[PDB]
Amino acid sequence: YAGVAFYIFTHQGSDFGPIFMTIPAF
Repeated sequence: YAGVAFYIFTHQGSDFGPIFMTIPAF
């Protein structure tokens, strides 16, 4: 949330979009 909010995740389910499931954790 906050910084790690809607902007990231490539706006999808926090996995398959933001390259891979590391970036969406940040």
